[PDB]
Amino acid sequence: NDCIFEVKHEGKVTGYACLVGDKVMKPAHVKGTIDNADLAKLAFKRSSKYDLECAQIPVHMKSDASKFTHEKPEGYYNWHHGAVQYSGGRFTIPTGAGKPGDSGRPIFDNKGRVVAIVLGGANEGARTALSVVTWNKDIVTKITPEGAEEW
Amino acid sequence: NDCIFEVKHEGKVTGYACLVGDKVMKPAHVKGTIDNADLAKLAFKRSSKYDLECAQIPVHMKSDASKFTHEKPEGYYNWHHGAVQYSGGRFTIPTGAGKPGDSGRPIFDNKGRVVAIVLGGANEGARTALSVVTWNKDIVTKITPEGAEEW
Repeated sequence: NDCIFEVKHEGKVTGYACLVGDKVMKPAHVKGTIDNADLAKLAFKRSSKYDLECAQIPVHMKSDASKFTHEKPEGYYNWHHGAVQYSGGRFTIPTGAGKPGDSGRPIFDNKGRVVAIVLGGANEGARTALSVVTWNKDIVTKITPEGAEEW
Repeated sequence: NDCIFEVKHEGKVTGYACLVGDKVMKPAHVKGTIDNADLAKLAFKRSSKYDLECAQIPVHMKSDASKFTHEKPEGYYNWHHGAVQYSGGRFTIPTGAGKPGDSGRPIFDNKGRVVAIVLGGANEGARTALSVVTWNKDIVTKITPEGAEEW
């Protein structure tokens, strides 16, 4: 299950930066720098519309990069705090299961490949939706419910 | 499944060459010439776009050649050092199976036909990435990751 690699920033619960396929990626809104000197010296690219910051993974360590897919059938997917629901396109936690600091967590399917990265969410109890990024095979896209806040 | 035919260069650990379909194929970066004199006297074409060399198989020995396919689904594959895999659009092995001197080996599918040829790689323990040649529909191509070296 926990067959996973990621790293945090500046010695706080500053969210995570994640090795997906062939590149390191991170929320653009989370502060500081990576708590791994091997990745910290990389030259990151960024977008303030996807809220995404990214760099190529160095050749000597690509075994640590997680599998990825665009494929998102409806059902349930898994992250740091266990299962999360996906139906009507709203990645949803059944009440309160996350809070600020819960940034950058990948969402993995039932075959252990990444579909999305978490950024934040919007409270409506059992209907609590997530702000995320996910790739439509060629291109990254940002999902965001109305009334969200960042994590 | 040992239903394979090959030849080596200058009678030493100098890489390898294959009988595929109706043509010999060989790497361009390997030193010396083919061990078998009935192959070695033939006229060879070459390309630095693919690090590759080729010739027509003599009709008396064409019956000894291996079969091929363009197919590359995700999964596991056969070659002389074992443990070879295709995933994320990449061929891979664990490190111990591949090194300098082992270039020119064919990779076979689960039905015993060649899909690709090993030229070299970029090392890591669990998943070393490979430089290879392979056919797409009915045209040859080269695949090569970041930071690889020929063997």
